[PDB]
Amino acid sequence: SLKGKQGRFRQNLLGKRVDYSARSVIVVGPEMKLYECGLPKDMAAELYKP
DNA sequence: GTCGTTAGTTGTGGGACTAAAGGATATCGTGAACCGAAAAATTAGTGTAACGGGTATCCCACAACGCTAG
Repeated sequence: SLKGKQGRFRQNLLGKRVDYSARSVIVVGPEMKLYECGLPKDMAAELYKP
């Protein structure tokens, strides 16, 4: 249980699944700024819920 | 001639092998018979109505005047 990629150290201590996280496909926004990103409304509403 | 030593194999054993998503499975073979355990179902037995004063509360209606004479 303590050994390997799926072991405790490398699966639950050195890297963790986290809250306030999301995932989606990426499209290109050419009219945006270098420090900007476009978040979908549902993703932002779920992430910023508190 | 014989015994311990050193280095170079040689065979054998233990330990590594991106990151992201997802994530459904199927799983044989049979020997008997009696006793004990507890969990469940079935059966057997008892019953009020108004009254006296006296007084606590409720709803429900009404009152809570005006004038004259000795």
